[PDB]
Amino acid sequence: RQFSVLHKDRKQISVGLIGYPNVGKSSIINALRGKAVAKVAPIPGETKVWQYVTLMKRIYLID
Amino acid sequence: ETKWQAFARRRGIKPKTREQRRNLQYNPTTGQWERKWGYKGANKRGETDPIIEVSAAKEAMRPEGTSVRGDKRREIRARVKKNQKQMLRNQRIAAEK
Amino acid sequence: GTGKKEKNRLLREGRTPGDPHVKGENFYRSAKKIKTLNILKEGKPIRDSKGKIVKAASFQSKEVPKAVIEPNRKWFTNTRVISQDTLQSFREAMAEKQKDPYTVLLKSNKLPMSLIRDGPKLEDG
Amino acid sequence: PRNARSKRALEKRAPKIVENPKTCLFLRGTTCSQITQDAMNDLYAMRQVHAKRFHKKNAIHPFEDATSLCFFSEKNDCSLMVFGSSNKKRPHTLTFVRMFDYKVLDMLEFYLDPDTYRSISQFKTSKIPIGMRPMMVFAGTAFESPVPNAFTMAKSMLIDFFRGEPSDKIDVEGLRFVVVVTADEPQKPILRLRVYGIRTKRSGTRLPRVEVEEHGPRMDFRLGRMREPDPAMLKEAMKKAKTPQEERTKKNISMDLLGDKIGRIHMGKTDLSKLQTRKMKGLKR
Amino acid sequence: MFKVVKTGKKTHKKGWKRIVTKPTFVGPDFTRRPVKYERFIRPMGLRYKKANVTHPTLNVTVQLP
RNA sequence: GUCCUAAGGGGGGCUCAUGGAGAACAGAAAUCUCCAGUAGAACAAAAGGGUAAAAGUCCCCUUGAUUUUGAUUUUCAGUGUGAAUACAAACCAUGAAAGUGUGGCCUAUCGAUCCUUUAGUCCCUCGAAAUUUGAGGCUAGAGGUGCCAGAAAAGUUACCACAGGGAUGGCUUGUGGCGGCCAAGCGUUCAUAGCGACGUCGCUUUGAUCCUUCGAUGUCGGCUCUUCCUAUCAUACC
RNA sequence: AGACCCUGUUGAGCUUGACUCUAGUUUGACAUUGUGAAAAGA
RNA sequence: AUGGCCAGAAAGUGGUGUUGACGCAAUGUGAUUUCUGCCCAGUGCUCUGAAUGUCAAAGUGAAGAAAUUCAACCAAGCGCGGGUAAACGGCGGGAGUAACUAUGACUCUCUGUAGCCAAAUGGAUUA
RNA sequence: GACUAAUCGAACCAUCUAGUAGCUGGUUACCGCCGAAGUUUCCCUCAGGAUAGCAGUGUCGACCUUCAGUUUUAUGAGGUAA
Ligand SMILES: Nc1nc2c(ncn2[C@@H]2O[C@H](COP(=O)(O)OP(=O)(O)OP(=O)(O)O)[C@@H](O)[C@H]2O)c(=O)[nH]1
Ligand SMILES: [Mg+2]
Ligand SMILES: [Mg+2]
Repeated sequence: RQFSVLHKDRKQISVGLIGYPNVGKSSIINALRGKAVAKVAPIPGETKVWQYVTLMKRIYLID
Repeated sequence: ETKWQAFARRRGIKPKTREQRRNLQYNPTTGQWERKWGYKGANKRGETDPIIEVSAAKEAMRPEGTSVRGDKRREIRARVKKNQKQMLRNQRIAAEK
Repeated sequence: GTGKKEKNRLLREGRTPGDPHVKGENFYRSAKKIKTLNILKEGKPIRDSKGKIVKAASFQSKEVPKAVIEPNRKWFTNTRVISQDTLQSFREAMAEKQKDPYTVLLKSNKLPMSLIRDGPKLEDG
Repeated sequence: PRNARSKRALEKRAPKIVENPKTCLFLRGTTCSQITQDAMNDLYAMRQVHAKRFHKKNAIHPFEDATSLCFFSEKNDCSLMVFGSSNKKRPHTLTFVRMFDYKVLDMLEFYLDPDTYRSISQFKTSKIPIGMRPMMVFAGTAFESPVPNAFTMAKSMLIDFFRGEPSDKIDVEGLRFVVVVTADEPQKPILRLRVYGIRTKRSGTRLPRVEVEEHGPRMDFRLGRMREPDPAMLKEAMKKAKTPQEERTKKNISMDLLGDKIGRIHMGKTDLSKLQTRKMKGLKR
Repeated sequence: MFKVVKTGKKTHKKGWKRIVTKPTFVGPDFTRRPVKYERFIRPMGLRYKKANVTHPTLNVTVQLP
């Protein structure tokens, strides 16, 4: 929300999640949304493609 | 706000850029650069040309004494008169406000 | 009430009569929203009965424009100039610079960075 | 405004965010004594660059009607007026009149003491260069009254008169003339206007020793009739416009020393006390 | 300059996107528009930041930003 | 109906309308000379004190017709290297200089065979007759989108259906681009300009670093099996 | 004579402050609706 | 129950209903375990709370010889002004004040190699 | 969007009905005399129009006047070679 306020001039901000396999990027996105919006599995490489999830009006999350 | 400014604010009409509103254009047929308006502008193209094509019906409907060489100046005078009436209306409205 | 018709909505919202409208305007759709959603529906050319394109699609105009540059005095002047005092102030500022993790960069200032940043080490040079 | 010159004059007389230096109009009534004319000449000499002078007789009583003053402000674009008068009740009067929007903002009368008035030419010293703004010193207890009065308005008009042109920098050689106005609370108090030249002398210290020498003119006034501004006009005159180069401070937005725009993010205190760890099988004895 | 980028899982595909086929300059502090609202596509492999500039008088070629 | 290297800006020089006296045509009124001429002329505004070695009028220079930068002001931006805008700075023009000055002004659109409105008393008709209101026809006028009315009939079908129409090439290969120089030669030799192979010169780590992989609209395969080309990896010879 | 693409004065199904309607609902008036009193007035 | 939900062209018409809130009807979610990011009040939900501001039909008053015209009056809904399922939705915090109520506005600064606490467990890594 | 007699995003039967199509397919003996054309001009375009021009049958008028995608003469443009 603070980053969105700092970029209030733009229409929205994109927040992309990076890291090692099986660290919990899709789990973090699902937790922030409060709903299972991204696929989650304990095996590495469950997420294979980039995915947009609209968290709020001006916050997008990129898995 | 004038009538145009209010209408543009309602319709989302964006102001033209300074590069877009320049009094300069490239004429392909002559291969030269010329002005759109003003002295020797594109709005008065052919008033000094040696030969002008004239339609027979247009010449028949043309009043006596007038020629084809002043039609563009007539149209400019009409447009200037309309723009002047509109800006006088805007100034009167702003004076009442 | 007044009525759920579009004209009744226009008089209820008090828009100045005689104004043009974009096709598809309603209570849920403004002109900007209709343009945004019609962008997604763009991309189809207009064709005749034989499939020949009579009107090209958006940004596929196929006509060659006259790519010419006008003579202008602005092309031969310096667009950006900087003074020695300003350069010295920027050098002192960059020497004074300290990194803070809780600050973010929102807009970079267009500066002649090669004349401001310090030189490399003499061993490397 | 058909011509470019008339357009330039209209744009100069147009209202602006930062204003032009105010112009002072020096004019006299039908009766004006020689002492009053000499005082007007001295004030014009103090303010040559931003003043205009009338030379005819004007049958105007400023406290009865000021329509002609408003007309003169309209025509000459003058925001200060020094009006000279002479009468049996008031022998030598200088009426300081300040405009706002080509209408009279406020007015104040000064009565001259004739036996003590000294012109600039009667002092045999070096004089001020043309265009140099003199510094100002206001002394006494009459200027800090809690209620706005005639002395406070006289101070405001004298500041606006000897203000000159604003400047963010000044040469150290342009600190050589001072104008001192002295007035005390109390039978009528006397406002004394003096001008001095400044000499600097070595004192064995980095700060120089300032010595004064009288420059002229020597004026003694008694404050007279008083026209206070309208309240709404006073707030409209005391509205302060904002320069476009003066930025508005945005929350958590700043500019660093290199001109980069910097945002501030705030994390907050890390409170992990209420986090319950996972109760694994290996963590149980 | 622009080529149609077709999107959709049907046989009939939406064609509103365009891609610039010539090198582009995007400038500093560039963040790409999101894919739902990105009509014009300027690929990263075609973005240039420096150029070999020749001075006609000095007869010197320098790579400049 | 014509004419203009446009307006504007800067600098320099001169003084105007008018009156008197004079000069072949020239005679109230042509042109020229002197004297007197606070502007009584011209240029702008609407002074109750605008301008006289000028703000008037002629010469010289620019005419580049709307410059660049900005983390700043206001507004806007599904095309966010931001755009318009205000302000500031730089640039520019002129001048010996002090300085001066510019880097725009505006506006929704549509009808004129249209809309609104007025008059006809001695105009005609209301069909059984007359009068008074009213309505229609015809004629003559006035104004011009502030007070001349009005200008709001959307999508989707991957659930589908019908009537039809369709499904560059004797190209390519092994050697970069831009800019300058040299250059045998081609030309030229009342102009000494212009092309130019062969080349060359500038931009694109002391055997390193490995902590900079830079976007599917375009789609390939696998099996079995036959043949062809050489631009030959191997075997053969040099 | 499948599928796919393109065209139509295209047909049909579905949706929505698209247009005109309408079932239903709500509100007002009139008739069904008669008989007396007690006051306030014109 | 002089009720709701329906059906019927209508009906002295039918169903729920041989029914009566532990019921009937309509929704969303979908065992158990877990579970309700923080705060409101813009859209919407509902308040007979004052108004006639919009205000049809019928009715009332005036002008004319009438056709006709003009005026008040004018229900519901809308509008205005209040509380919310606070559902949708918007909302980076925390302090002050000069505003004084909505909207404020103007400054300041903000980053245990296995524990504690909760009625054995701390789970959704659910048999 | 499944089923409702092999028929279902609206069953079957008969009628209005020979519904409509600008789209598709087809359109039946012989010989003779002529015989074509693609911005010429105007209109808001595509899902557009007329219109000029070129043609065939009849006639009529004194089928009277004659005219002509040609040259020459003279004068223009091209004064351009020479
Ligand atoms: N205990 C515990 N487990 C977690 C947490 N976050 C994620 N996990 C587990 O870690 C696993 C891997 O994370 P993912 O959801 O697959 O996300 P990821 O890191 O992007 O993995 P990939 O999609 O394969 O790249 C998940 O199955 C979760 O069960 C956590 O905070 N605590
Ligand atoms: Mg995983
Ligand atoms: Mg993942």
